[PDB]
Amino acid sequence: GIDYDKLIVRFGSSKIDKELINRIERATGQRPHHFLRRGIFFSHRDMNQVLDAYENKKPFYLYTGRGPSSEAMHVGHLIPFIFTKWLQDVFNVPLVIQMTDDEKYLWKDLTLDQAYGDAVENAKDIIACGFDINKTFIFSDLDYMGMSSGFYKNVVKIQKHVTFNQVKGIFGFTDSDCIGKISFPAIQAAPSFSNSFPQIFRDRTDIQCLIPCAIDQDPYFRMTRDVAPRIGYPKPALLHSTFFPALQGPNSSIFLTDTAKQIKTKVNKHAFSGGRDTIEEHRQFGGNCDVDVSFMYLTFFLEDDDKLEQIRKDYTSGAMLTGELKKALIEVLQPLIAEHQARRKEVTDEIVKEFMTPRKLS
Amino acid sequence: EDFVDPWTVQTSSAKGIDYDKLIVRFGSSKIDKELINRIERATGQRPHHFLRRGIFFSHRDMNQVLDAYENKKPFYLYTGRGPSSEAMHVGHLIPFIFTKWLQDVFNVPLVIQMTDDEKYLWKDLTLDQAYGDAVENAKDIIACGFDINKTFIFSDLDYMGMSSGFYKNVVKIQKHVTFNQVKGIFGFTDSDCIGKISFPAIQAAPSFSNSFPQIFRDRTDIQCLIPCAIDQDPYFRMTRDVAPRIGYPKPALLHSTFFPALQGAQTKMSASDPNSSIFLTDTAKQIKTKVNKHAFSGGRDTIEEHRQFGGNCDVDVSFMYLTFFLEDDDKLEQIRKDYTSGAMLTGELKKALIEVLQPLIAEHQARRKEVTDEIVKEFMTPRKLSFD
Ligand SMILES: Nc1ncnc2c1ncn2[C@@H]1O[C@H](COP(=O)(O)OC(=O)[C@@H](N)Cc2c[nH]c3ccccc23)[C@@H](O)[C@H]1O
Repeated sequence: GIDYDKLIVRFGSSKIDKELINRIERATGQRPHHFLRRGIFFSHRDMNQVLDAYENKKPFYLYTGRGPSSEAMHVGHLIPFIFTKWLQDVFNVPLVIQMTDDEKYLWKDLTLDQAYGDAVENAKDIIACGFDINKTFIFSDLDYMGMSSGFYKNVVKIQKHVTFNQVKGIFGFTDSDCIGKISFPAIQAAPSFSNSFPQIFRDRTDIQCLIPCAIDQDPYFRMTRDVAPRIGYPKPALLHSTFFPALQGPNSSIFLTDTAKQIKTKVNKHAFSGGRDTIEEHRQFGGNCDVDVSFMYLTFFLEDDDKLEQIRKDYTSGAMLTGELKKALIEVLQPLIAEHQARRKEVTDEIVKEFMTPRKLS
Repeated sequence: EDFVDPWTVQTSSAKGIDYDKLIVRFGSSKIDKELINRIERATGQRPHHFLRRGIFFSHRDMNQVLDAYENKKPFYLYTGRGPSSEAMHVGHLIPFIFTKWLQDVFNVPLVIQMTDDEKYLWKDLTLDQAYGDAVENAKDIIACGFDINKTFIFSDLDYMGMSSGFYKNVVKIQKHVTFNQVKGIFGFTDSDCIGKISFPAIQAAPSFSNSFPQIFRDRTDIQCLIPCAIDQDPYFRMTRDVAPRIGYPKPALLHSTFFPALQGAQTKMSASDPNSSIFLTDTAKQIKTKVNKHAFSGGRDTIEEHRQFGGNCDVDVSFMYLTFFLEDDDKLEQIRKDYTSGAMLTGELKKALIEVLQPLIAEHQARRKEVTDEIVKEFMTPRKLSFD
């Protein structure tokens, strides 16, 4: 029992209600994604503003990012992108994806070239998620900073309105930290304003931003929202989601690089079970879907609501065993991961380059 | 002890800051005769008076610059200025005159940084206001006669967004300097904006050749020489320790003393002060007026006294100004000896100075008028220079 209602108030966000979900549905003319109608993406901030702009034929855009990783990207990392891809499709709005290679360089043991390299590679995985090349700008901080007539200006503006004491509290920086880490929050914030991308929005500063993110990141995004009116820009809207369960609750998680046999082995051997120790005692008391990692993953990926609920009931009653549940998950992940690998393999250096080239979108 | 940093120059001494002593504190090298000669031979020209008179008395690795030069290996100059709305006085000319001379005798490329972003961060203006001041000051800079074909003047706000190498070097430098370190060097506090805290990386960046691909392609081995009053040393003592950590050569330095304030050599000429400066905008009348009515005097209070005791050149601002702008050495020594003897009276010894400063300020004001927008724009345009 995690409890997210104690978080909506802890941060001051606005819990998304069955009422808000309906306006989205009416505005998009499509059934709400399962993350919504399942509470994956529960809370938000200013979502109604976005709809106001949209319904009244006024465009808005999406912003999300990732810290280029030299390591593997697991299924958990897909949640944000899947939702953003959906938002992008149903609203048909531009999307900018920031690869914070400068950030990784500042925090990890990498040369500037290696950081950039990890960014271009992670870019393939992101493109693999299926984003439309005609309305998605994926950019490396290291590359785009030197080719934007608006980005650095916004960074300087933000840097002037944020003090060390403020970032010390929000991010825990110390006196021993390099000056690059200390001013980085401005780089991460700048993408929230439309005129940071002249090639896409030009001089416009009204096209509001929408940022899908994790609930426990709301404090960080508060900095950006607080600086917005201070420098004359609309605050970016937010859509919060729950956390992704850890495997145990190496084999730390299921990476998008694992094979069918690897997935199978990870689940059946490491997926934390909320079921009983013996098959006799399990049918006796049932399983706990609340803490059963295997079922939790199903809530994220299994798209059939009925098929999902049926599993919850059976596992809870004790009818379905753990190994059987694990088989239900493995049969959903293998094709998930499999398809990702296929799409990624078809992403050429040409395609990557086009996604990462500042240009007019549609 | 004296106090000099990128923002303030204070001393309880009339004879000004104690150089040869600041050389130790800052840990630098004295420019000796041997070096002066080496520069004469390498350039086939007479050493500028700043060197001849000890105006530029300190250096860092000038010998490495010469080693390279004498071996057909290029090098470039870098200096800059924080744009202002009304500033830009005579004292400012010192590093720009010397830089211009270095550019002409060595015939090397030069980049000049206008820190409009620094001003935007430390002042209370808008981006457009900061950039505006950058352009205006560019006119004054160009007026010193820098060769358009070998000089790149750039606004940080503008160049940062159009350089495939500037920002990457900012980031590199940023990783190798701690808040703690910038606290000790520049005295920043936890209350300052993050922009101020990381700014030192932006001023260090021009010290490296690949920050300017349009000029040096992708070469990282082009030695850099930074002529600057010694008040800009902090930025570069920091930059020098960082250089090898990011695989670049350390920038060389040539330190100039401070142009005394009208009221006295206790501070450097500062536009931030009421009437301690002779601005490059002052009319011929304002110049003589400020010299007579404000230029501190080292000559006895009265003529009788002056005749018997003489005058102190070490503290007379008028004479100090002459060591900077009176080109003729013998004439300078004659004025020195006569003022020291009493033969010459404080009585418009200032006249001599006024005869020097008036044409000086006038020549600049004139050349400044010739600065067209097509001109400023060409200077501030990233482009290949007259080299390879
Ligand atoms: N009273 C004085 N007497 C003699 N020289 C003086 C006096 N006051 C100023 N200077 C010199 O003038 C140059 C510009 O000063 P700034 O304060 O604009 O300079 C600034 O505020 C820097 N952030 C701009 C900068 C960027 N890169 C550089 C590289 C070298 C030197 C300067 C820069 C400087 O060379 C300075 O030493």
